[PDB]
Amino acid sequence: MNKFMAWVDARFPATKMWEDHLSKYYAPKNFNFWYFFGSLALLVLVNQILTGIWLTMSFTPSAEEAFASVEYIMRDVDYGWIIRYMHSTGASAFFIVVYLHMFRGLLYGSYQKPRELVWIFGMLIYLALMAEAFMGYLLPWGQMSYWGAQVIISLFGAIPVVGEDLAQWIRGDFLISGITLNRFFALHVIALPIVLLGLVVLHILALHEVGSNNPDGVDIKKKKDENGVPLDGIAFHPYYTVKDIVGVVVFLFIFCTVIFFFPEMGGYFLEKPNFEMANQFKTPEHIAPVWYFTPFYAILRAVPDKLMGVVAMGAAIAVLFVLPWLDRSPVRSIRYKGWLSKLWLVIFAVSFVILGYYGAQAPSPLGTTLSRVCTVLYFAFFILMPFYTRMEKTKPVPERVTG
Amino acid sequence: MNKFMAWVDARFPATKMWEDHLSKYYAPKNFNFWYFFGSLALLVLVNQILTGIWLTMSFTPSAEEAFASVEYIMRDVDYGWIIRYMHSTGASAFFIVVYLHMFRGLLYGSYQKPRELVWIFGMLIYLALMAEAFMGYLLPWGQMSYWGAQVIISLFGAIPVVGEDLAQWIRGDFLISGITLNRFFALHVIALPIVLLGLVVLHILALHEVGSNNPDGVDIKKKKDENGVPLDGIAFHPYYTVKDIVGVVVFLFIFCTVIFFFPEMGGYFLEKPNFEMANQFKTPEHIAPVWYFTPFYAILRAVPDKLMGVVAMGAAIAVLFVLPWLDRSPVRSIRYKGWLSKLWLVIFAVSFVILGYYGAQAPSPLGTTLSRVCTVLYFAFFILMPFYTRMEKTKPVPERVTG
Amino acid sequence: QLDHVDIDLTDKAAMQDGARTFANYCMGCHSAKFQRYERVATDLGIPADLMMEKLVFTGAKIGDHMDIGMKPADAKTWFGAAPPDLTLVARVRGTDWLYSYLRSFYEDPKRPWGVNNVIFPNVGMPNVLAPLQGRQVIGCKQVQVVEDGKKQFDPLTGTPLTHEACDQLTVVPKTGELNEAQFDEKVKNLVTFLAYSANPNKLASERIGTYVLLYLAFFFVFAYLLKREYWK
Amino acid sequence: PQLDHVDIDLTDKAAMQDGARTFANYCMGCHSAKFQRYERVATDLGIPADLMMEKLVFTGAKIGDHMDIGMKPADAKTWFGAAPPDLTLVARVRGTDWLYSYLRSFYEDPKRPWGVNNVIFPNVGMPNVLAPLQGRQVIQLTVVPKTGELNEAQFDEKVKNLVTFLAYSANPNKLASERIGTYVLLYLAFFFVFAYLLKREYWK
Amino acid sequence: NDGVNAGRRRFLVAATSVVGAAGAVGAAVPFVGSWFPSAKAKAAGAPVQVNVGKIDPGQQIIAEWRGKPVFIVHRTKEMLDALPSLEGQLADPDSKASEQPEYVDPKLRSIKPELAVIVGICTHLGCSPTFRPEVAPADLGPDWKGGYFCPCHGSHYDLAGRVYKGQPAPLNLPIPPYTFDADDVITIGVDQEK
Amino acid sequence: AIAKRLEPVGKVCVQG
Ligand SMILES: COC1=C(OC)C(=O)C(C/C=C(\C)CC/C=C(\C)CC/C=C(\C)CC/C=C(\C)CC/C=C(\C)CC/C=C(\C)CC/C=C(/C)CC/C=C(\C)CC/C=C(\C)CCC=C(C)C)=C(C)C1=O
Ligand SMILES: COC1=C(OC)C(=O)C(C/C=C(\C)CC/C=C(\C)CC/C=C(\C)CC/C=C(\C)CC/C=C(\C)CC/C=C(\C)CC/C=C(/C)CC/C=C(\C)CC/C=C(\C)CCC=C(C)C)=C(C)C1=O
Ligand SMILES: COC[C@@H](CCO[C@H]1CC[C@@]2(C)C(=CC[C@H]3[C@@H]4C[C@@H]5O[C@]6(CC[C@@H](C)CO6)[C@@H](C)[C@@H]5[C@@]4(C)CC[C@@H]32)C1)CO[C@@H]1O[C@H](CO)[C@@H](O[C@H]2O[C@H](CO)[C@@H](O)[C@H](O)[C@H]2O)[C@H](O)[C@H]1O
Ligand code: HEC
Ligand code: HEC
Ligand code: HEM
Ligand code: HEM
Ligand code: HEM
Ligand code: HEM
Ligand code: FES
Repeated sequence: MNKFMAWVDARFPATKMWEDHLSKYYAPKNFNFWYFFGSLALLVLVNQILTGIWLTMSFTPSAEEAFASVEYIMRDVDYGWIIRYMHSTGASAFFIVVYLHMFRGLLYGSYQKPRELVWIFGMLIYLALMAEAFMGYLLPWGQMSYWGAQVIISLFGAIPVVGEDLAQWIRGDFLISGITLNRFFALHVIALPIVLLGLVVLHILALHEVGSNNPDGVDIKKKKDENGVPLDGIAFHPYYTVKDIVGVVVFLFIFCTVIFFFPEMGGYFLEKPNFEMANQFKTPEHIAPVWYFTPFYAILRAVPDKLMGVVAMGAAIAVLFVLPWLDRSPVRSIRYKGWLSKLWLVIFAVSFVILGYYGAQAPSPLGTTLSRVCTVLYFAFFILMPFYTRMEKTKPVPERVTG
Repeated sequence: MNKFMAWVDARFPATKMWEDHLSKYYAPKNFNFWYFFGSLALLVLVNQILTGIWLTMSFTPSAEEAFASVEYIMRDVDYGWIIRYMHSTGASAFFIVVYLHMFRGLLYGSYQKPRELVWIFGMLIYLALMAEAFMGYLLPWGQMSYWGAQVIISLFGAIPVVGEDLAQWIRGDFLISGITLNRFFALHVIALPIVLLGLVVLHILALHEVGSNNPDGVDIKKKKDENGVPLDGIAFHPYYTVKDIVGVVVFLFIFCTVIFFFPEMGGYFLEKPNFEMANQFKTPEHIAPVWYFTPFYAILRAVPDKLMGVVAMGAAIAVLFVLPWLDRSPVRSIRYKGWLSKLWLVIFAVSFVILGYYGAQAPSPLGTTLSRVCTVLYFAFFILMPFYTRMEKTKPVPERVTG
Repeated sequence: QLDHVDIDLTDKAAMQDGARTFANYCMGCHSAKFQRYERVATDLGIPADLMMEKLVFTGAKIGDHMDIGMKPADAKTWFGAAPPDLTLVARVRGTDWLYSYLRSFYEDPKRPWGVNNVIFPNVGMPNVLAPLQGRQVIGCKQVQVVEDGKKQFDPLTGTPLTHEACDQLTVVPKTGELNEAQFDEKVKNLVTFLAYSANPNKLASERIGTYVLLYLAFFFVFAYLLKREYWK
Repeated sequence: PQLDHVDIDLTDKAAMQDGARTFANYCMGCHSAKFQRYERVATDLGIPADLMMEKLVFTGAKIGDHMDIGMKPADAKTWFGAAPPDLTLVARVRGTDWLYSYLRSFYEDPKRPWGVNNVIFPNVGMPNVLAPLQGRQVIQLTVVPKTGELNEAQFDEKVKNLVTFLAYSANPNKLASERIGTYVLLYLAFFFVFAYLLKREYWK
Repeated sequence: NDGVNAGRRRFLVAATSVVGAAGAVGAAVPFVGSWFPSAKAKAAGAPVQVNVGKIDPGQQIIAEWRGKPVFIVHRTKEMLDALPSLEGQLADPDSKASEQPEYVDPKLRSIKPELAVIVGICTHLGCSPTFRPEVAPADLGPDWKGGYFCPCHGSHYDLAGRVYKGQPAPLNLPIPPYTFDADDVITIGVDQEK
Repeated sequence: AIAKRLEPVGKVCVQG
């Protein structure tokens, strides 16, 4: 209603926010498949929050009842199995969407100036997401849950001096137990969700401060019409809202297909050994991380030394933080970067996929050799970026976006 | 740093937000004792979130282990007793501070135009706080917890048709059980905390959009200096930040005194019968609500009809929502309202306190009579406001804040 | 090498036979404690009174979990390994693994219980289905001849062309109630019941997902039209 | 009913040790103290761990175990008509004065199932388990002469020590709570001085 | 953009909104449905056999039936004579609107007068009332003659479970379906033979 | 049909 909105606008900047962030907010008109994933990440975050709240209504964060409570959700709670599969598939889809989101950032140089803070907030979001997923995977209290948590927290025992004390303090016990379960449940259910929501708010605020990149890397703000609207810019609402609605429907089709027909996804979304209750005294023949942690695992497994392996795994994630300063390309989009940048992006994607693929299996000779090679290539994609972004010859960026 | 802040400001609205909300945001300079309580409510909310996160690391939301897990926090967890006392005394202090905040609003007409949205968001916050505190009080699973949950959930049973089905659906069971405990734990620990954070953000945003009232009720925006700064306005930072720091320290002194010397507060912060495990078959001989819920309970006890009593409590809470339109006074502050307004505000305060006091003890003849009289007076304070705010003669409002 | 089994979760009779086998030969040591008798009866189409009389031996109620008297610690002490809860074993190991495991027990005097398993070497489980299968040993028997996948059947009779092999599981004749096919069907019904127990929402999941996908295709049509239109 | 005031001293290690002995011998038969551990009771009462295990742990439990008992609540509720509640928090549920008056208010009442009634807790389901010590108390309450091991003063001291141990059990953090709160309040006054001075300086 | 086709845009927006709302309702179905009583809740309860021969005069015992407390009170004569004297202060003296077995006395609300079996849950907001058999307590007033006093909001019932007039409780305390297996043993949960 | 399918394995021979 007009009168109601006039009353609200005098007392709340509802129309001002709507016209500043969604309507009258002009994003580049050449967004493609790769720009669906921010809104899909928001959708998956909302899905995780809702389904997690509902799982918490029935979950018991104790080592004696966590697994039994999960089965109670799966069997006794009306549609509880649906909610649980939504949550597990949503964690896996969160990581799928976020990895494609980050790879969009890599493809189009969207981390470069002025979006360095956008990229840093996104990386903080990624760190929070990794912590959240790791702490959630302990909650089912299956064999994989318990033993993956055991190994991941023993990593903190690799710190030369305070490692063992720090690991014990994190666990809350002399081993992984119900104390660790309840602690990780509290962190996973409130603390990290709050941190993630705040980080997403900061991320979107920074983006809207500096504006979106586009596949061509063209700074659309340079060319504006007589009204001040960029020539290659269109209002986010309604055009990209409807585009994102279509993308959300497609994502939901895939998501529900997985939920209702292949919730385990061949044992990757729900690992088979995790359907066995945690046993402190019998460890699985081969313990592997959830797929979305597998690449870094491979890196850690590629280093013969334990402390250096932990350091390399940490740096594998930390180097993405400094990525905005490693890229010295005069252009943003890979479309106009030199052959070296395209080759190294291909190498990085292939190495990441291979590291994930070989970190999901028991060690093998070829697996170990390729994991070490891919660790080298993964770190070289970043370490050599400041050089091969300068050696290459870049194409001239068009004044107007293509399409 | 200057260079660092220049870098941030080109990528984030850091300095602009700081100078729009805290610095260069000119609040009336005549804030008194009654204006400490918004910042104190913020502090108590932060304390509740932090202490509740730490309690959730050791709490077991099951009927078998909730009470035992609370005692585990009190006895086995290092400093867990401190955190639990911070949490319980913080709930009590949250309601103390919020009631004083609402009473400031009543005194100085801070609900009046243009702050109707501020008041409505505050009332939504208060409803969320009532629900949050009730669901938290169910969590210890003491006798008080169980029987209060039973009574309050059966309140929904009062609805003539869908009442019993709605109460059963809210319970998740045919009686208050571990299902209800776990469900309310989920709502209390995530859902309502998220809702409360959002509502607090909306509340503060509305306040900053319309500006803050002052004890004199003088619209300081009418008179401005050549720089556009109100004559009676002072930057919120640093003056009111330091004033709120002093208020926070005084509040912390009282808070810690209660925590470390009187955590029970004579059984009004931690109720004595709640130290007994919940018994489905033994209702305590003195089954009374927490103090901050007593005034409404009294109202419900005053009405001799079940549905009418439930509706009376609901309306006792809901009338404060429409308060911004009940007050037809030409002046905001009670300092310049007529004798009728002052008398009726005194009557409302006395009636609220008397309802809370008699709602805190078992039914008595004088108690019942005074509860009924104070219920009538509480409702008349609102129903008669549109009349006695016009009958009364108001003193002229000064053009400048007095002090 | 596992043997494939085609498990029909819509077969109520097979699931009923599997539930009977589990309740008689398996619940002595193995619990199904994440699964209630009431839900098992409802999903298998067993009347509640019939479920009470025929499958509940522990004095539990219909709504009670399929708990057993054998404690995990006691059984770990007795057998050397705790018999795991079997509600989710179909998901933990898969149906093919279970089918091959329950048919791969063979006499092995070197072992604590006189038997070993091809699928689960040195397993701590006694061969509790020996009365049905009969004595199974690692001996010589006729196996179909295969040459680089060239599998020979009899063109006329359609039966395999076989040669002798001396490292094969052979059931000693006239040692068990059931022949090879009958024991195969018994194990198939048992594994079908275990597959149901691990994933009792499978059929309802498929139905609900079909409806969800139909709705999502409809909604996609509308959203795609609202997008392509409004992008002109 | 009218209660008798008792001054409970939670710093009296000897009194709390005597109360713990009385609780372990006369009260843990039917009542659990399952929310506290033998180890913590020993530490707070100054009892060596070996001495605690030898003298107060009768159930075969470890020092770090909760003070559980064999009598299950359901069986006890059937037998006595009411379940003997866990007494770890009874000093907070009832207060030390109520406990002191209750444990001394048992008198002989043949009409009752256990032959006793209580002034503080009429028609209570507790048998008078301290009758050997107090003696035969009959109705105003009077103890029949030469019927108990202890006189009125000695039994009052015994009940006072027991109630002191119960008060400690309900609130094992009270002494540490006061010690920490003293320093917290001192620091908060110190910080208040600085905050007030800063506010005064800025508001000039 | 050249001549946007309105109506088509309006129709598509409306249709997409309606279909999305239907999908939102469907996606809410799991969350709303999971709040109904689960299989854990639906365990139900079996009849409970209670020996009532040991109840002393003017005393009551609590029987756990289907998760609820049942007051089984051995009623002495004096309170039985007092009960008819209270019909003027009871909302439903004849139990016309309350829930009780068809075979119990409309006024005494029990199979036999000397024993009363009452579902001990207050009919207003549902708690077990406190048993107050005393005649004239100071707190309960001089007109009291024994009965039940709800400790939440002071609902008053007589010893037959009948609520007083103008209490928060609108109905008499429910009488469970029970029989007398023997002269001193009852069973709660099974109806009595006709 | 179901009852025959569900017959317990153990058969006990009883007097009379
Ligand atoms: C086989 O195996 C393997 C796998 O697995 C199967 C793997 O996957 C992997 C691969 C692994 C991965 C890549 C996964 C990675 C996953 C992770 C990153 C998970 C890591 C998660 C953890 C281990 C958690 C660790 C958490 C830590 C260390 C942080 C701890 C933080 C705390 C405890 C917070 C401390 C609390 C505080 C500070 C309290 C708050 C303080 C206050 C003062 C509150 C405020 C108080 C007041 C206001 C009062 C005082 C008042 C004041 C200040 C006065 C003035 C007043 C004012 C208010 C102004 C590997 C290698 C592996 O091999
Ligand atoms: C003595 O005793 C007494 C005391 O005690 C001791 C007392 O104190 C009192 C005094 C009493 C008081 C004063 C206490 C008062 C306290 C209270 C008021 C507390 C009351 C609390 C409760 C009982 C809780 C009640 C809760 C209720 C009824 C609300 C329930 C809400 C839910 C379950 C949430 C509903 C779930 C939904 C809808 C899920 C969300 C749905 C979605 C669709 C999510 C989104 C899904 C998708 C995106 C997928 C579909 C995709 C779409 C839409 C397509 C398009 C794509 C896009 C995304 C755009 C008395 C009288 C007393 O005498
Ligand atoms: C039956 O009246 C009760 C009192 C007088 C009753 O005063 C009234 C005082 C006012 C008040 C609080 C009352 C009702 C509705 C209340 C309103 C609803 C609306 O809601 C709001 C919000 C919602 C909006 C939609 C509308 O507006 C309001 C603005 C409105 C409102 C909240 C304002 C205030 C109203 C009670 C007289 O009590 C007698 O005394 C005994 C009572 O128990 C009974 O005696 C029997 O039972 C005893 C057991 O104890 C035995 O002693 C005896 O032996 C045995 O005979 C006897 O039957 C009974 O009459
Ligand atoms: C129906 C006759 C039965 C089926 C089907 C299964 N069991 Fe058992 N079982 C027993 C023990 C002591 C073990 C542990 C052995 C070890 O860990 O080495 C087992 C193990 C299994 C397994 C393996 C599950 C896994 O994840 O590895 C399966 C699939 C299994 N059992 C199925 C003991 C007993 C027992 C006591 C005499 C009985 C009666 C049964 N098992 C019956 C069955
Ligand atoms: C079995 C013979 C008992 C022994 C030995 C002791 N107590 Fe007991 N107690 C017992 C029962 C069956 C009950 C319930 C009575 C009822 O009608 O509800 C109790 C109760 C208490 C209480 C009351 C606590 C409360 O109501 O909240 C207290 C304070 C108590 N008992 C203390 C107590 C002490 C100090 C004992 C050793 C001296 C002791 N009990 C022994 C049964 C038995
Ligand atoms: C980024 C957001 C989140 C992610 C990525 C995430 C991830 C996960 C994962 C991977 C699991 C393991 C599930 C399994 O394999 O069985 C899990 C479990 C769980 N999560 Fe989270 N989660 C998120 C948010 C939340 C929130 C906000 C809550 C509650 C408010 C929550 C509650 C739970 C509960 C109760 C479980 C245990 C039940 C179960 O395992 O399904 N989660 N989570
Ligand atoms: C996990 C939850 C996340 C959410 C909800 C989220 C949300 C969004 C949204 C809605 C957008 C705008 C639309 C789009 O560009 O897709 C966006 C842009 C962006 N995001 Fe994310 N994001 C998340 C995580 C991340 C991560 C992990 C990174 C990188 C490490 C990242 C980096 C970026 C960048 C650089 C942009 C702007 C790039 C451009 O304009 O092309 N985000 N984010
Ligand atoms: C419970 C958490 C709450 C928080 C954290 C909060 C926060 C604040 C803050 C910081 C202020 C400005 C400083 C001050 O006035 O002290 C404020 C003002 C105000 N609050 Fe709230 N508030 C809360 C609840 C409420 C409630 C329950 C109400 C009313 C029902 C309310 C109504 C108002 C009004 C009317 C003002 C403007 C006062 C004026 O301008 O004079 N708030 N609030
Ligand atoms: C406005 C915010 C909140 C209020 C007013 C509040 C209030 C309460 C109250 C009154 C209790 C009963 C405590 C007792 O009587 O012992 C309680 C219990 C509890 N609360 Fe909350 N709460 C809030 C937020 C939270 C949050 C955000 C969490 C978790 C992140 C949380 C976790 C818990 C837990 C675990 C308990 C049970 C343990 C205990 O009783 O100490 N609370 N809450
Ligand atoms: S709860 Fe019984 S009178 Fe209100």
